Amino acid sequence: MFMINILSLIIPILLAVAFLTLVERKVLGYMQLRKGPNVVGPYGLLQPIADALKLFTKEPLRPATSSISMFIIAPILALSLALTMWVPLPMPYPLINMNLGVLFMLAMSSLAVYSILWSGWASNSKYALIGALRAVAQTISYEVTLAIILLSVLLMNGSYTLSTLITTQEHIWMIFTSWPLAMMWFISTLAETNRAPFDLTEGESELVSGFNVEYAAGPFAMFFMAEYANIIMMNAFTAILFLGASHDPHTPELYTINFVLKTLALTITFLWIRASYPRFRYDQLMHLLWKSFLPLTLALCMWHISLPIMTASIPPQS
Amino acid sequence: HPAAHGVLRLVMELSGEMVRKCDPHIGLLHRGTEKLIEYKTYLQALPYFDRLDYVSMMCNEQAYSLAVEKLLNIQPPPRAQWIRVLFGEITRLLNHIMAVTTHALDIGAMTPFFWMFEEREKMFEFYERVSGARMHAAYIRPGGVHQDLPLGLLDDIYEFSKNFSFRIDELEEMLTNNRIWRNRTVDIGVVTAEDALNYGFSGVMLRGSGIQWDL
Amino acid sequence: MNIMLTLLTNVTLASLLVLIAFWLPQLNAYSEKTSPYECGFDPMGSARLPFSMKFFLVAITFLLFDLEIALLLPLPWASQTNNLKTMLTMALFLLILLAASLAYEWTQKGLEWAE
Amino acid sequence: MWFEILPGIAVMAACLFIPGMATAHIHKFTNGGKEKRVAHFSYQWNLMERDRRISGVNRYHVTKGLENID
Amino acid sequence: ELVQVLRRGLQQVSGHGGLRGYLRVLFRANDVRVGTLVGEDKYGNKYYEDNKQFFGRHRWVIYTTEMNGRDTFWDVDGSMVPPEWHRWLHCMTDDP
Amino acid sequence: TYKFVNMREPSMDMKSVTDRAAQTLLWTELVRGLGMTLSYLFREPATINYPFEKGPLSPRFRGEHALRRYPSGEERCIACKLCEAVCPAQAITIEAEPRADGSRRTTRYDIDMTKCIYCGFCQEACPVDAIVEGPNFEFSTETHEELLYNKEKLLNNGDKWEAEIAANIQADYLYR
Amino acid sequence: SRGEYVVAKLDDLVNWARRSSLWPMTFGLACCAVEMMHMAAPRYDMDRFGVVFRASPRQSDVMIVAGTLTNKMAPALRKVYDQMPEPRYVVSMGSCANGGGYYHYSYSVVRGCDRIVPVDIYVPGCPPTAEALLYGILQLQRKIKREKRLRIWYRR
Amino acid sequence: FGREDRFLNYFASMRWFGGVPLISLGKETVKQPVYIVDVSKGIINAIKDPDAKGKTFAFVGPNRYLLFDLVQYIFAVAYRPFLPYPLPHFAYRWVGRLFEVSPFEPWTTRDKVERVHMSDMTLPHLPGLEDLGIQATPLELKAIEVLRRHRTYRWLTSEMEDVKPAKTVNI
Ligand SMILES: CCCCCCCCCCCCCCCCC[C@@H](O)O[C@H](CO[C@H](O)CCCCCCCCCCCCCCC)COP(=O)(O)OCC[N+](C)(C)C
Ligand SMILES: CCCCCCCCCCCCCCCCC[C@@H](O)O[C@H](CO[C@H](O)CCCCCCCCCCCCCCC)COP(=O)(O)OCC[N+](C)(C)C
Ligand SMILES: CCCCCCCC/C=C\CCCCCCCC(=O)O[C@H](COC(=O)CCCCCCC/C=C/CCCCCCCC)COP(=O)(O)OCCN
Ligand SMILES: COC1=C(OC)C(=O)C(CC=C(C)C)=C(C)C1=O
Ligand SMILES: COC1=C(OC)C(=O)C(CC=C(C)C)=C(C)C1=O
Ligand code: SF4
Ligand code: SF4
Ligand code: SF4
Repeated sequence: MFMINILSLIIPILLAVAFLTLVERKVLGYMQLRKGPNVVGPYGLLQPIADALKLFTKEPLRPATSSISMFIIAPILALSLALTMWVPLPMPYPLINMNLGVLFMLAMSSLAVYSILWSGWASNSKYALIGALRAVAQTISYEVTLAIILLSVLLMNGSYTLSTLITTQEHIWMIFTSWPLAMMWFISTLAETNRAPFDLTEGESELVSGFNVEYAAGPFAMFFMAEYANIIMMNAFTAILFLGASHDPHTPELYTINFVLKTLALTITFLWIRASYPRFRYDQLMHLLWKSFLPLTLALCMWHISLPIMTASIPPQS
Repeated sequence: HPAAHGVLRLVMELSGEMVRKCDPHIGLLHRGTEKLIEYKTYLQALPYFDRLDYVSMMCNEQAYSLAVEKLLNIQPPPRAQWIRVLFGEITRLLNHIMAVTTHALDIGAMTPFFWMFEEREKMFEFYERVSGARMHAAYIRPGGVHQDLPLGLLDDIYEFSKNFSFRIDELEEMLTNNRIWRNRTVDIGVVTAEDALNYGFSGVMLRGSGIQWDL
Repeated sequence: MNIMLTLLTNVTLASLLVLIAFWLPQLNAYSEKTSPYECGFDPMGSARLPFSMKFFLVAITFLLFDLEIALLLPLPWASQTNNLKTMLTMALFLLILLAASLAYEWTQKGLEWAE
Repeated sequence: MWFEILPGIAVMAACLFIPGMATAHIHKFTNGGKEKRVAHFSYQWNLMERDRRISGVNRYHVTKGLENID
Repeated sequence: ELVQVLRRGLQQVSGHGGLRGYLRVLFRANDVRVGTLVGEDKYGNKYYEDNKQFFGRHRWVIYTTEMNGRDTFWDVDGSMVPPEWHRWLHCMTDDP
Repeated sequence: TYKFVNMREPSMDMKSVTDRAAQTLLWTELVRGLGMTLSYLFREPATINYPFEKGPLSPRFRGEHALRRYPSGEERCIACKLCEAVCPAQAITIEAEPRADGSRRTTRYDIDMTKCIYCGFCQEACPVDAIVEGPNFEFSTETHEELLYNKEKLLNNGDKWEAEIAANIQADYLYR
Repeated sequence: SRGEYVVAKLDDLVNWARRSSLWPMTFGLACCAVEMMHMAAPRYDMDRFGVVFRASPRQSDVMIVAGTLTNKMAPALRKVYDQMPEPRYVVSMGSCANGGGYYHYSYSVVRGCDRIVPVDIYVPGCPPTAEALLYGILQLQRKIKREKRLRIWYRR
Repeated sequence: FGREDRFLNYFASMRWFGGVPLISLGKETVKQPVYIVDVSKGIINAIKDPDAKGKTFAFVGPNRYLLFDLVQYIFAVAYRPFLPYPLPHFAYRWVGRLFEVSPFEPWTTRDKVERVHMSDMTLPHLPGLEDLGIQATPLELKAIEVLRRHRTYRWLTSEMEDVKPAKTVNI
């Protein structure tokens, strides 16, 4: 019965990723005065299936100079980690109920960077290497401030349990209490998912295909699926953390509908942002995250430690 | 390479991502045009100037025609010269759309390219209506122009021109005041006026350094 | 047990996708096809040569700033103590010390990348 | 169209609906229809273990009320 | 005015001869606009115009399902247009 | 006459300084760019439904070449070789001899379409409107040899496209 | 036979997937690449057919030779053709790539890219219009609809 | 033998398993392989030779090798560890039969095993390559162009004159 739950989680997520590819193409097309996919299937509804079937029937290449073991391990790690980061999300009930869900997401996301690191190194080509060192720099840029923002926001939750976030925001969204932290968190999640304007690792104009330039076919497809699953997962985490849906214990379907709508809106905002802006230089991302975000985050952390004590508004569950 | 702007083998020397030396290797599109011109008549050599700078065709035709007219000691009729200047300015608009939108695309802004290439398409329609070819018309000739305008072309040119400023405004709203665009462009590739003059620069590459020159 | 089963399932699915990707299609490998990509020309040196790090000093600072995150994570539980005056003094002491270290490195040009 | 983007969004929404609803229904089906117990601490786990022992069918969910105390 | 748009969609469905013709024109041409019939070829191609559309979409052709020897229910191309309708369709003249 | 593009100076009063601080901290210009993209999202796209819809052309358009006839069916070409002389790509090859009835006609008229630059010089040079560039542009092939036209292919193209070629010529010959 | 029916259906499915998802290399040489960009422009929107440019050769399915191929360039073009995983297709666009064109008699120009790589479709013109390149792409799609790989394997 | 050959390539494929199974350890098999370009040139010359109408030719290489030495040289040029172990004829035949059931191109067959462990005949009464103007190319000058693909990254740049040609049982 638990395996049925695992499958009912992981298969719909892959289908959502497949159709998010089409939705992104159509949103970008219509923001660019064109249409996007509308031929293969009514309204391009069969385009993701054609893409997947073309990729998995295409020859996979193992580079002559590459390390083969790491070259094959990296996409497996990427996809499995992207699938695993979904299990503690309460929708309104989680698949795996943890005391410290937030720390689990933190650790698994910080493990996910080694997929890019090891694929870029194991390709044994120059553009892949440049992509990998850009990944190193990006993680160094965003990690500390991301963690401090999470701590500051959760100081009103009372714990690290994700389900407590539903009862914390029973009356008001957490975005009305910490909107500067919400802004910094949104930019941090854009940087954490290698999304425009922070899509430095791929670096398409600058680095051809970057870290995954050597990759082709099915192995290449796995990287794409992992990235888009990460997009959806991070936006769902943001929706749970800042726009809290109201949960009726006798009707969880209403909560599920509302939460799915909110995360879809955040994902569409990601696509909008990609369509609207140019790319950062990767030293400029580090300067932004270390000279503007970090001091404000430290000050707001001090403020959010002090405020519940001053106002006698400390949450329960020591 | 997507950012190589065609066929360029730019051999680069780097310490980390810093650039120590740039060594542009060219000739990947050297087709031996000048010898071929030496094997043709003056009318036969004219279409080569279309394919020299394939973003500004009629301007190249105009330069070659002016040179041949100077060597012939003849003068084009006034209507031909007005048509030439009109289509030269249309060509300048085409070239500047290409330059700005592809620069933005390299830097990472993809949308203005799509917005402005529709205007490029309409101007290609003007090219084809006057000559039958969208980009290598060969309309401007040493004695003037090949054919007169069709009876309803000026109206459509006016209709395009009365609306193009809003498209420019939308592009400007996307780029000019964006802090990411300014971070990627301000203080990048600074060149002094004297160095620009000595290195043989021309056009915007002189005007951006304050030199008040325009042919 | 449930988390172990989830990890096993996800890793198995990814491995099966790799296996299908490598055994289903027709393979035609020859030396030119598998050579390294450098935009159509052969690379000069090796990709295993040393690659300079211009932000090396910030990377070391990341190691120290990361450990102060571990010191600040227990703060939600620390807010439940009876002596809230000692805890609040110590939480601010740690955060002020962390801001002072950023201010020191910033003013000594430690955040600027090497050229 | 712009309303032709909607079918893909609807398909994605239907796909994303499945995990939460499936988890809720599977939790209800394997816990007597009453919202699977949460045990974040040892006291709740002890309560669950005690319930399992007195049920007589080795299941924590079956509940013995006032009819089990004669 | 949303109801006006929805009713316009329902009359688009009805104007293609019902659901069967609507789906045929949606899967063959990926377009369900209804225009005014200008004429028909001897090969079976039909030609439509709708002057309310912008320049480029105001004329179109629904290709025949059978030309000289091949089944063209799915496989169509611009070279199946005869020269006279070729001149009309590419807007080189105003007269069909 | 000249103008400056980047020679302005910002105001230093409290009102404008706070305005710029709010721009820095609340991302107003980025919101404006997002708004422009949102505005474009709700416009009608410029895409046409090819091949059911076609792009607009004109009577002067230069397409695939053809050889024409007089209304009686006699060929127009008289083997003057002006088109061969003027062709900037040397794509035309011609041979000729007196026909069995004494007419001046060709025995070879070849156009290498992979040499042709589609400049239209040949149809300007022709004194009898025998060689033209017709309106067809959809004639891609699967082999290289199918694009080396001989006289039979060009005459077949003329017979195939005359109904449109004559109308196109009627619409432009007064500009020529 | 049952096996013939099964292989015919599988061949149909694979061919449909291949032709509906055609990713060309981001690769252009000369004048013809401007018309390629105009084919990617909103009016024609090649992306609506499933055609998407990708920069890396390992992630590309079609190579469009758009412009003159010179002798200095030919080894690079061959090299990025070799690094395309199979199946792969080549489209020759423009007179220069078809047979040399205006520069056919030059000392530094390859007289047609088909001396260096095998070509599936030839698109005529100098340059071909974006509509003509779209016609050639759809012709390549129709050609991919016609291949019989699994049927021929079964007949072996 | 050549770049697309089923000879040198076939031996290279065996390394994945671990050891190289050889009947009688390959000490009773003699091979005389010939380069592909030599064969193609010989065919072209036989077309243009008016004297070769009803003739019968034998195209063989300049050297004869024991199978053990040939496989050892192949593994040395590819810089792979060579692990030869003797397998009885029946056992090898059984293995060959199992591979044959592949609906695709089989990795090996019973017939392939038979032909691999069969000595090359000597037919000195037939004309050869040298009677068509061809000087046969030795394996030691063309092995690298076939086996450099089978090396790891560590040995990819090793040159041709590094791998110490094998011993030939000639005369
Ligand atoms: C989404 C994830 C879950 C999906 C669930 C399904 C997972 C499927 C498992 C993954 C593999 C899928 C690949 C399917 C194609 C078959 C590949 C391989 O297994 O077949 C051949 C395996 O056969 C071997 O070559 C030898 C034949 C069998 C070996 C004998 C071993 C002893 C078994 C006993 C057989 C006796 C009868 C069996 C019935 C009892 C390999 O041939 P090869 O050409 O290299 O590889 C390329 C395949 N091509 C041709 C299609 C391109
Ligand atoms: C279980 C997971 C692994 C397998 C995944 C399989 C995914 C499901 C398959 C998706 C089926 C949809 C494909 C068919 C849609 C084509 C629509 C129609 O148009 O196709 C026509 C005919 O289609 C083809 O002739 C046949 C396509 C399908 C072939 C048989 C279906 C086989 C399904 C079996 C699935 C089992 C997978 C294998 C499991 C191991 C040809 O028209 P087309 O050229 O496009 O369009 C012309 C363009 N116009 C219209 C604008 C003018
Ligand atoms: C009564 C007690 C209350 C205590 C005080 C509380 C009020 C505090 C008010 C101030 C809060 C401001 C928070 C803003 C944090 C960042 C501000 C900032 O300055 O960052 C910018 C940079 O920020 C950015 O530009 C973002 C870059 C990435 C942009 C990507 C797209 C933009 C996002 C679209 C909308 C996002 C919506 C966020 C929330 C989503 C919902 C969660 C600085 O960069 P520069 O202008 O170059 O100057 C620095 C050196 N002088
Ligand atoms: C106008 O300048 C040019 C480019 O920059 C926009 C190109 O990218 C390219 C080629 C690369 C793309 C894929 C068209 C060419 C040929 C070119 O001329
Ligand atoms: C937005 O996607 C596109 C690209 O990726 C960045 C391109 O490179 C190109 C080719 C033009 C550049 C300058 C190479 C086009 C046309 C395009 O649409
Ligand atoms: S159009 Fe120009 S290049 Fe082509 S055949 Fe005529 S004259 Fe020659
Ligand atoms: S086609 Fe015209 S110009 Fe050419 S040879 Fe014939 S008559 Fe003369
Ligand atoms: S065929 Fe014509 S348009 Fe194309 S690259 Fe050559 S000269 Fe330029």
